[PDB]
This record gives sequence, C-alpha cells and structure tokens, in this order.
Amino acid sequence: EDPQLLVRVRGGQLRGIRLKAPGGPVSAFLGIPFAEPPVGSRRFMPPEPKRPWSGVLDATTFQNVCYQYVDTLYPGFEGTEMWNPNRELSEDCLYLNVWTPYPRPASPTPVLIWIYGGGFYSGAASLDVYDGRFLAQVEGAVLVSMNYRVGTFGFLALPGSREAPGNVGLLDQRLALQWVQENIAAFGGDPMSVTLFGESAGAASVGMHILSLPSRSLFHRAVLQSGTPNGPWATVSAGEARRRATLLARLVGCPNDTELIACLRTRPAQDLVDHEWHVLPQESIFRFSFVPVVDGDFLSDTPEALINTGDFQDLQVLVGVVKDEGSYFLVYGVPGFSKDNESLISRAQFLAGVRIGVPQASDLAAEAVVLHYTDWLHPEDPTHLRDAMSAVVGDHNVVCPVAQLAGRLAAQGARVYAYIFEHRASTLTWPLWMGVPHGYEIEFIFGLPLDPSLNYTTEERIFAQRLMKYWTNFARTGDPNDPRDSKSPQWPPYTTAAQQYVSLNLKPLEVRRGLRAQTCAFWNRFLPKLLSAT
Amino acid sequence: EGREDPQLLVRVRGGQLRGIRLKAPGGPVSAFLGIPFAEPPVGSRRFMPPEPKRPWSGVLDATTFQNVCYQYVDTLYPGFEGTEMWNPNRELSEDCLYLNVWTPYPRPASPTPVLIWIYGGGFYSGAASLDVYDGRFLAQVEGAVLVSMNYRVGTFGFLALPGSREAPGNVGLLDQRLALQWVQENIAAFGGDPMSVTLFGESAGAASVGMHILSLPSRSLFHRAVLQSGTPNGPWATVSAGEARRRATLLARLVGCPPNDTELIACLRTRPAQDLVDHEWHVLPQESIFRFSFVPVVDGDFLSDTPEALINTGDFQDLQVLVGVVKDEGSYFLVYGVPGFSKDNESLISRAQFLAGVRIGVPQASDLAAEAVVLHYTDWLHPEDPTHLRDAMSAVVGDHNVVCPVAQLAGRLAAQGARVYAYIFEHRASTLTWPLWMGVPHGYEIEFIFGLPLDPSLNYTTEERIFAQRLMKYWTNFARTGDPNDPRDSKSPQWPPYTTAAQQYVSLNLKPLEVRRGLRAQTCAFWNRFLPKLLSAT
Ligand SMILES: C#CCCCCC[n+]1c(-c2ccccc2)c2cc(N)ccc2c2ccc(N)cc21
Ligand SMILES: [N-]=[N+]=NCCNc1c2c(nc3ccccc13)CCCC2
Ligand SMILES: [N-]=[N+]=NCCNc1c2c(nc3ccccc13)CCCC2
Repeated sequence: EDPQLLVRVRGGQLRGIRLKAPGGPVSAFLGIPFAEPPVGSRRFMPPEPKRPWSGVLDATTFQNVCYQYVDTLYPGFEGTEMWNPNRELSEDCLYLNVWTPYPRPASPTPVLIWIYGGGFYSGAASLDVYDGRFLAQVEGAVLVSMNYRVGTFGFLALPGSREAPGNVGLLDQRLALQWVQENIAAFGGDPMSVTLFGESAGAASVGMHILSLPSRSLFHRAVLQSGTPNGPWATVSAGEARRRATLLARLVGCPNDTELIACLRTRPAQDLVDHEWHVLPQESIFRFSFVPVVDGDFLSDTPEALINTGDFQDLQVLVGVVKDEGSYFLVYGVPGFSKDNESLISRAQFLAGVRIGVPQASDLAAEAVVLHYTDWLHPEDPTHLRDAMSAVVGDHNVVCPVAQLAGRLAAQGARVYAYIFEHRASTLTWPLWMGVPHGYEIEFIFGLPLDPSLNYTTEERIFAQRLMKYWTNFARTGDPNDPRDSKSPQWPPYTTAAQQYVSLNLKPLEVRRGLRAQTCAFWNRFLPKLLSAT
Repeated sequence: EGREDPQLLVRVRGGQLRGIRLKAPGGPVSAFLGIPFAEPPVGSRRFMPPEPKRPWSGVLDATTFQNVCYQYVDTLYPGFEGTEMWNPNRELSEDCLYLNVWTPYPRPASPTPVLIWIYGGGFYSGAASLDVYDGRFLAQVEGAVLVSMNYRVGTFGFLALPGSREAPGNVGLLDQRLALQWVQENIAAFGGDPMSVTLFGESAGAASVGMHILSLPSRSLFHRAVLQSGTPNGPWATVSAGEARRRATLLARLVGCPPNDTELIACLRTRPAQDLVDHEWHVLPQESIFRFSFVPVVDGDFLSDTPEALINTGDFQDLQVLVGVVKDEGSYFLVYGVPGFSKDNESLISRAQFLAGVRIGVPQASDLAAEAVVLHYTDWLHPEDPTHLRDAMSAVVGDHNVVCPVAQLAGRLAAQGARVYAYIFEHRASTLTWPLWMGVPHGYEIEFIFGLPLDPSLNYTTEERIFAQRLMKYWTNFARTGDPNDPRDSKSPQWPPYTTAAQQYVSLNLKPLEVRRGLRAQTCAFWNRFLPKLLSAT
C-alpha cells in the first residue's frame, strides 16, 4: 500500500489514486461521501452529515452524478455531450473529490473549491473540464469539488414547509464546505485559506454563500465566473417556487404540504425530470424551473437587497464574463437560430427573440430593448440582428448583473478584480458566430491545454498557465497579480470611480474601463423604472 | 425721371419703384428695398390675414429698408455684438409688410433663378434688413435674384383664437405666402425667373419653409427648398388649436381683456403694441427653453393636420430639399434659462444642475421621460464630470429641438420620393464673440451662405472667404438645378443625396467635403421612436 494515498478523515479511512498529470503525479480522492444519501424520505430535505464508516473506503473513482435532465438535442455532438453526465445518474450523489500534490504538501496549502454550473438543473464535478489534476500538479493547489442536488431534487420548495423548505442544493454545497473546514488539513490543505470558485449557476451559488452568514465562516475569497446571485434567473420568490412545485405535483398526479410532498416522494426520479421544464411561466431562454428561493432563511432577503446593504469589507472577489454569454441560449429556444447555419435572422425574428430572451418585459420594455440594440444605420442587417440578439441575452442575464455586483461589492468595502475572457478555443465545435460561449474559459482556468493529447495550440498552453497563475495567486493572496513578476501590466482592482477590468486573451493583459457602461445603465437603472412605474 | 439712373427704374403690379445702385466687393448690384406687398396690417387689420397692397401713384422710393415688425428687443447683454446683431436695425412698427429685392447690375438679360429668404427668431423676432441677410454678395457673385420679406411675428403674426374670423392664426405665414405670390407676379420685372424659385430659411424661417411644403396653396409658388437648422415638425414650431386658444385667452387676461371671440379680439386690438410684447412671454405653460408663445397653429386650414401627420403621409415626388444643422444647435438656449449657464464663464455644471436642465430643456417630459433623457446623455464612466454634463446639456437641447426633427424630416421626405441633400455645418467664425464652449451656435452659418466674408472690411480669414464662396456655390447650384454639386468640377468631392438606406450627409467646414453616414442615428432613434412611446404609454 502507498502511504501517500492513505488518509484518515473524521468519518474514517480513505484510499486515493495516484494520477499522472503532464508534469508529474497527483493524489486524487474521488467519491468521498459528505452526506447521508438524500433518498426516500430524505428527498427534498436538507443534507444530513455522513455517518462514520468501518475499514478503508475506496476513493479511487468518481461517484454517481445527481439525478438530472440529459441533453439529447444534438446526439454525438461534443458541444452538448461534454456537459452531459459522465457517471450513473442517481439520487445517491452527495460525494466530493480532492486533488492534492504528490507528495502531500509539506506546509498548509491554499484550497480552491469548485461549484459547477448547469442552470441549477444539471452538472457534475466529474466532468473532464473540472479535472483538478493540473492545478494540483503545476500550482501545488489542493482542489475540492462537490456534487450538489440539482432540479426538483435540489431546489423544489414548498416555502414554510419543514419537508421541502427549498435551497437544499445550496445546503449540500455548504455541507461540503463544512467538510473542507474539518478534514482538508488531513490532505495538507489550509482550512484558513479557502477560495470558492464557480461558473454560471456555480458562480450564482458562490454569490449566495457570500450573502448567507452561516457560509461566510467557511471561506475567505470568491471567484464568480459568468454568473451572480442577483439577476433575472438565479432566484425566485417564495410565491413563484410554491406555484411551480404545486404545478409539478399536479403534473405528476399529486393532489396540506405534508401530503403533497409525501406523494412527490413516491414518484420515480425520471417522472419528476420529465415534467421539470413544463412549469416555467412563459416561453423563455436562460430561465430554469427549480432554482434558489428567497426563503427568508438561507437568503434573508433578495440578492438585490443583500448586495445593496451588506458590508463586504474583509472580502476579496474575482468576477468576470466571456465574450459571448448569450450565444448558446439562442440555439435552444429562439426561432431562426441553429448551430448548423450562420443564423442570419430577420427584424421580425429579432423582435420575437427579445420577448423570449426578456420574458418579464412588457410591450414597452421590449421596445426599449429593441430600440437600444438596433443599429439604426443597418436596422435590417441579419448579422447585426443575430449579434444584437446574442448581446440582449448575454447582457440581460450575465454582463449587467456582473457589472451591478462588482459595483455594489466595490462600493461596500470588497476588493474586486474584473475580467472579460475573449479567447475562442481552437478545438471549439460550436459555429464561429457563437464566438466564446458560456463556460468555454473553464478548460483554460483548469489547465487542460497542458495535456499534449488534447490538441490545443502552444499559445493556448502558455495562456492556460497564465490563467492558472491568476486564479491561484488570487486564492493565495486575494490579488491575481504575480508578486515575483515586475512589469506585467498589473491587473488593477475594479472600483466604482475608474471601473477598470482586464482582457483575458492570447495578447498580454489590457486594462479597459467601464464594463458595457452605457448598456448596463439601461438594464440596471432604466428598465427597472420601466417595469415598476408601468 | 430724366436724370435718374435708367437701370434703377422698374414697374411692378402696384406701380413704379426706384431702387439703389449698391457697392459689393466685386462690382455694383441693384437693390429695391422696402417694396410694400400688403396693406399695413394695423388697426382693425391686426391679427387678420394680409390684404394685397393697393396700387400707388408716382415713383415709390425703394432705396432704404422699411420698418421691422413689432417685436421683443433683447437687452440681456447691452453693447454685446452676440445678441445685438439679431436685434432690429430699423423702427419697430405694425406697418412692416415690405420686401427687398437684390439683382445683378445691370439686371440679367435672361430669366435668373430666384432665392427667397425667410428669417428665423422663434416666430417672435427677426427682420429681413439685418446685416447677415444682405443679398448683395449672392446677387453680385452668383448672378442671383434674391428676395427677402418681413412677416409678422409674436402676437401680431401668430396670436390665434382658432375658429374665429378676426384672429384665425398663421397670419405671419400668410404674409410670407403673399410675398411669394408677389414674386410670381412681379419678379420677371427684375429679371428673375418665376419658374425657378427656391425658398431658403433658418430656424423659425426653416420651420416656415417646411410649412410652405406642407400647405398646398404655397406649393405652386416655389420649386425647391432649403431648411437650415429648423423644421415644421418638432416640439416648438407648432401648437394645437387648444394650446393657442389657451395662450391667447391668457394674454387677453394679462392686458385687461376679459374673456365671445369678437369681444376679446376687439379689446386686444385696442391695446398698444408694446403692452402685447410686455406679456408675450408670460403665457408659456412651463419654465422652458426653445419654446415660443405665439407660433403656427394646427388650424385644419393652413396646416390640414399636424406637421408629423403631413410628413408621414405626403407625396414629395417632384421636390428637391437641402437640409442641415450647425455643430451646436442648443448652446445659445442654455445661457437664456438654464441655471448654471453663462456666456461669461466656462459653464461647468453639476449633476443636479444637469437633471434640473433636462426638465427645462424637455418641458413636456414626464418624470420617467426626463430620466430616459438623463440616462441616455450621461457618460456612465464620468457621470459627475462638469464638462461632459455641460456638453450633454447642449446636446439634449440641440438634438431634441433641431437635429432629430431634421433627421426625421430628411428620412420621411427621402422615403416619400424627394431628393434630399443633408449637411452638418462645423465651422466656428473667427470673428465670434460667444464663448468657445458654445461652439458653432444656431444661425452662425448664415453669414457664410450670404457671403459676408467677401467684404474685406469684415475681418474674416482668407480660408473663410474661400469657404463662403464654396457655400454660395452649393446654395445657388441647388437653386439652379436641384443639386448642390458643380457639373464642371468633378474630382471635387461630391455631395451624395441623403437616402433612407445609406443615410449620407456631408460636413461643411474649412476642409473639403467629407461624407458621413447616419445623422446622430442612435440618439435620434431615442427621440423619434422611443420617447413618443414613453408619452403614448405612461
Ligand atoms: C412660466 C413660464 C415660462 C418660462 C420661460 C420663458 C422665459 N422668459 C420670461 C419669463 C420669465 C418668468 C416667467 C414667465 C416668463 C420673460 C419675462 C418677461 N417679463 C420678459 C421677457 C422674458 C423672456 C424673454 C426671452 C426669453 N427667451 C425668455 C423669457
Ligand atoms: N444553462 N444550461 N446549461 C446546460 C447546457 N450545457 C452547457 C453548460 C455550460 N456551457 C455550455 C456552452 C455551450 C453549450 C452547452 C453548455 C456552462 C456550464 C454549465 C453547463
Ligand atoms: N430664437 N430666438 N433667438 C433670439 C436671439 N436671436 C438669435 C437668432 C439666431 N441665432 C442666435 C444665436 C445666438 C444669439 C441669438 C440668436 C438665429 C436667427 C434668428 C435669431
């Protein structure tokens, strides 16, 4: 037996696997249980800590992926199938993974905890793009990633009920954070230097841990990639969550909350998944059925209220967006859009798209969007209309909620760093018009271009090494800049006055000012006044 | 006669005239100033449409400018050329319906295209006798026959009690039409071609030109039009019959006339002209800038419908139009009524002063509409920057009142069969006495079009003299042919017509013509498409 692969955690002994990374070995501990399987009567309930086990638990393989919808739109297509589950679907999925240097760090190492995205309805920590082996091997980081319940299983709520209180998927995340505090030192990780990092729904989850006091004691720094707790999609009211849970219950034949939830608990997991999408109030894109609820408990108030009133003084935050946040969402529900054609749409198709892209918009609000995003020089130009449609979706859902978050955090004492990721992977199978879609920065941050068998360019390998250094320097120090490296140029903190952010592309860092400032003034200041007063 | 200059004796329908041999830089010109075209609109004739001037006996002396129509005289900055150059230069009188004619000397042997000037002054001021409207250069240099008329302004020209016989409104526009009718009948006596008449005007003069395009009885009196920094459409050029009735009724009250329209108008007719002028400004519904009390009324007669309705539905097939704006349309109006603004300081305003200014500059805007303006014109990188706020304030006023109504007009005329040519005048006169922050204010292109830099005693630069000659050629080439371009001179950059597809316009500055696309397109989409919907809804 290898002593480097034998770890005793509070619940007992584990056995990891020595994994080969380009530059040398890594110790991986995959499929560690952090909770009692949330099955049977425990479905929809908060996670309970995993009871101790006898003997040496085998932690050499990834465990089950949480029960979720599987995309079947483009079968065989890498573009969709890379995000699809790579392990068996099961309700028994509350497991975490730990990658550490081989041998085990001599001194306590900063911990990076990954929270995946997938609109709160999908995802797994076992995906190839979330492989912590490069960050551990190259940057000496202790990387942790956990599975958390998604869809009805993680976010169906009957607010005020004891049986289905909502936000349990976030509680699974918090339980994995408590686990890190209690056991990461056994792996050589520093529980006193924990950075959460997530993308999309994962970034929204990270934001929701910033905004929930019982989570705040479990981490020190945060990275929010292409997602935020504020915004049109990350949360729902207690009323809206109650409406959707009641409708799904009706859809599956379930007719008192105790009674309704009990019936929902008798339903096979796939019956619940089969109706998940049928509870959205309007035809929409970038809207998910079961998401965090503003319960007055995990979230004491709405993320908008909490970001405006919170004290973020002793907090360091790295935030950012990709060049084309909304391009993916268009091929899913906007007529005229396809991955297989150049998607040159007509003016009518654009006006129709704005209603789907901004489903909460009134006739007047949708017109304000249309008149803002039209190029009044070429108002009928199909390329402009196609790109404007991508921008509406990306700006509304990601860029302007990010701009609002960075602004409020900066104004309220946080130390904020903002970026725009503009590099399209050479390997990308989505059409060129989609540009840099949501999530296609992750493989660079994780350092996948370092594996020579993955067919990335040399430029991309050097670029991945750069991003790995920004992220791990941020985790170590709260600053993504290299203290050893003089002349960079430096990455300035984002401030309300200077609104500085940098561009992450193949060229050296470029400092820019104002994150889509005029456009986000429209979304963040004007449009709310349009949907409020009228 | 007998010893008189034989070139200065001309007969018209009303009788004989004697003109004057004037000196222009390049040679002599014939001027016939102070020709009467209407019966003096005095006494019982006040507020009534003009009556054609009855014939006179003997030779009428037409060697001097006549009376300026009764109007408000600016006394804001005394001694200041900036304000006093627009002030009346002849006696104020209700007896003011006279016109001026400049022609080459000797008079042309063959019929010459006619240019008819309609001055601005918010429909409350102006005169055709002003130095910047001197037709001597255009007559001498370009061989033009230039006509300019005085038309009633203020209460005298535009007070209306709509539906009444005694004060029907738009009489100031009828004075203009009467002067157009006069040109048709008599211009051939001066060597002018009645079949080639181009109207040209600036600001309220341009709104007037547009209103002649939109009124059928005027359409037979001209062939081409130039609208400089003004349009019939827009927030200030017209008022509803209801609003004109409200203002006339209030003015009556303010001067002692108790509100039957006959009784009210009769009483208004007994009031000294200065009493009416003293209260003119007190009838505006809100604290505002770029809003005038007595302006054309949508009467269902001169204007069959609103200028917006008429520009959207009209057939402009056989029409050639030259339209344009100056670099800083709104800068003047800020020193007038926006707190924080002065001609004597750099006018760096605060955010609060900007929000306050938007309410004065867009007086019809609701709380939500004013916020849409504020959020559009703010630079969200430097939202507190006083220079940006100052310039944004000028832009709101200029865009709202001139640039976007012009963009709207050019678009609708172009879409409905007209040949449109658009420009942006960007040259600030070297002689200008307004501060540099005001840039190129409203009306400061006029002296270049009229060719004042050609007079060496006026202290303009050589560049400016060459530039004036260029503009005189664009304008007269347009009057002659419906195209501002010189056919002989090809390699010289050309001026493309403005179209809905390409939205092309040119820059008129010291540098050769530069073609630009989209006349403040994103911003004017806001004023012309969005803002009205913010009214139509909340
Ligand atoms: C209420 C109202 C209208 C405000 C805008 C008009 C400003 N204005 C006035 C004036 C000032 C206060 C209340 C009402 C009117 C004015 C009042 C008098 N007595 C004489 C001249 C002017 C005046 C002259 C020119 C100009 N552009 C605005 C003016
Ligand atoms: N929303 N939803 N996303 C599910 C679709 N799968 C994809 C995901 C991400 N990016 C994608 C980009 C293109 C296509 C599918 C994608 C980011 C991480 C979450 C999952
Ligand atoms: N409107 N009104 N303005 C009264 C002041 N007179 C001026 C005029 C014009 N420009 C001016 C520019 C600055 C100051 C007064 C001006 C355009 C021609 C009509 C009159």
